[PDB]
Amino acid sequence: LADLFPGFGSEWINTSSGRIFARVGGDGPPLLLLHGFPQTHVMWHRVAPKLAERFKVIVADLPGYGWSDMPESDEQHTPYTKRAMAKQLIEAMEQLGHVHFALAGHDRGARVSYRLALDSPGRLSKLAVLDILPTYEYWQRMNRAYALKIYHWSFLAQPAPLPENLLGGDPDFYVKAKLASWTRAGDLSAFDPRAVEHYRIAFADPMRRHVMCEDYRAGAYADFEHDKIDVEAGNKIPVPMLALWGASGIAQSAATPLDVWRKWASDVQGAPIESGHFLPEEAPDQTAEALVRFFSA
Amino acid sequence: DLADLFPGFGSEWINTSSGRIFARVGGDGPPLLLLHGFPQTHVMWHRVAPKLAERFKVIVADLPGYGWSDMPESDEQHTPYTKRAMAKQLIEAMEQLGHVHFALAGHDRGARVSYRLALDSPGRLSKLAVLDILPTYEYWQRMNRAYALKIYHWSFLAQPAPLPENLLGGDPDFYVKAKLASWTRAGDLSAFDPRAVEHYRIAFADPMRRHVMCEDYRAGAYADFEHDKIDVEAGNKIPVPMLALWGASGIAQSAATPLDVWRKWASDVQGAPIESGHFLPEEAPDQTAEALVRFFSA
Ligand SMILES: [Ca+2]
Repeated sequence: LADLFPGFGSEWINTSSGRIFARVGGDGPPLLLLHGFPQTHVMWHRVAPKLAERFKVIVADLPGYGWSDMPESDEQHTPYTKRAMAKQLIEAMEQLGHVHFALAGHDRGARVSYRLALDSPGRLSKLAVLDILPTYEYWQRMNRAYALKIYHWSFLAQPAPLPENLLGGDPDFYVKAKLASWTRAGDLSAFDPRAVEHYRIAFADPMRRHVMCEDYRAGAYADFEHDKIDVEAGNKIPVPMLALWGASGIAQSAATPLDVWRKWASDVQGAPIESGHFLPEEAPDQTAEALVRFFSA
Repeated sequence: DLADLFPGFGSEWINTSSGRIFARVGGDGPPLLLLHGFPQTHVMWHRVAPKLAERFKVIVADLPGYGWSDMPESDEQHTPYTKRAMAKQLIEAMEQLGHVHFALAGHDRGARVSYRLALDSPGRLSKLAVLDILPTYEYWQRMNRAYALKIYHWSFLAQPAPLPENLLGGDPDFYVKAKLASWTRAGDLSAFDPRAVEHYRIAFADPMRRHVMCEDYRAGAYADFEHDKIDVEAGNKIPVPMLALWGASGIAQSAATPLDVWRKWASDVQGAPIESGHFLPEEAPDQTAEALVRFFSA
């Protein structure tokens, strides 16, 4: 497995819920980058060096993902709720002395991120979310067209071991299908093959796949419930936030992303990028520049 | 190895322009076509077909592409697995038997064939029974978080090939037993005859059978939806007397009544809950049989 962050350190951050793996590089204000599904921290390998010019970049595997420990889940998928993940990552950042930091998340990590910003906004200077809407919004908009486009939201949320048993027949196919289908090009050409190897190898572990399902089960239940309470109480993210989304990505398919986020965030700017879902690998320069600009403000 | 679950029924291979329909046929009297759904075969009727054969010529057919029926080759629009095309094929199959006016009961996918047949060709039907469904249009219009989770397979199996095919191949035995068990009231396989499960298991073991089922669900997401949509917008209603049976623990039920939904689609519809999960004819064979013979004799 290639090192795609030459010059970055490697940290195993112990937390009460298990170790967080993270590549660490650069200097300046702390910036935490959170990947999503079905990826690992290495998805930032094209934009993290550019950010590392200006920030201490911390590129963490989510709890349960990549090389991070996998907290044992429970009946309510608690450790893989974005609330628990946010808590664990806050803990991890505290081990490094970062009690106030900037945060950019993509996909699942973007969901940890806005949930972190709702639960503990004092921890965040600025927040960027990449190609998501709040979990609540996906579910609330889940009509026929959207059920087809993000079927995996309901499929992977099916009770164990149904998704796990189907994914275990040919894990490589599924991780590759999900990577391909949500690029602008519809293939694996936007990805560095050494990165795909990271994704493929992470997905080959049956425990890692279970965790991903647990994350999706949390996404269907507790994460939705947590979001529901906030949107029905009018709790908005008070942290300055950037919402970046792909013109060909998931977030824009069932809503205008900046309109949705303005319901969720008191101070949100948005920009589309010509890209599928995987902004940091499909459009690395345009993404890194959007992030450098936002976080330098 | 595969039990004969219809003692006294013969076996017909009915030729159509689109391939052979397999059927068990038994009884005498007015013709009654029984249509199974997913992921079963005609043998799902094995507990109620003998009851019905008392008063009817009961034709228990595998849907096109299911069980032992031939699998017409699909196309880009999944046309042979649209309910319209399946209904046309079964209308032709019934014509081969000299049945141009018949009673029809369908469950699950077969119930979708059945109301689409009733919409397209109402003159072919004396009466229609649909077990544990709402029209495809209604499932998709009610698509929300809760329903998306419960009938996830409607969007999963409609994914472009070969995505569901490949995943189904990951553990087909588990998948078919899971689908069977998860939609029963008990939550396990105890309601099913083990010889029936082996039929469903063995049908599900063929990758081409599984592909056809995905084509069926792809049609269910696209063409089938569009065909239903047209009838909704045109105010077309099913004019055949209709019986809607649903499981109290079934898919069709939710918060609003299935019968209230079917009244938007049919002019003359009666409806009963049956203490059952999805698989009324196996979980509740006597109550299902009784409701069907009483409705179909009129
Ligand atoms: Ca297995």
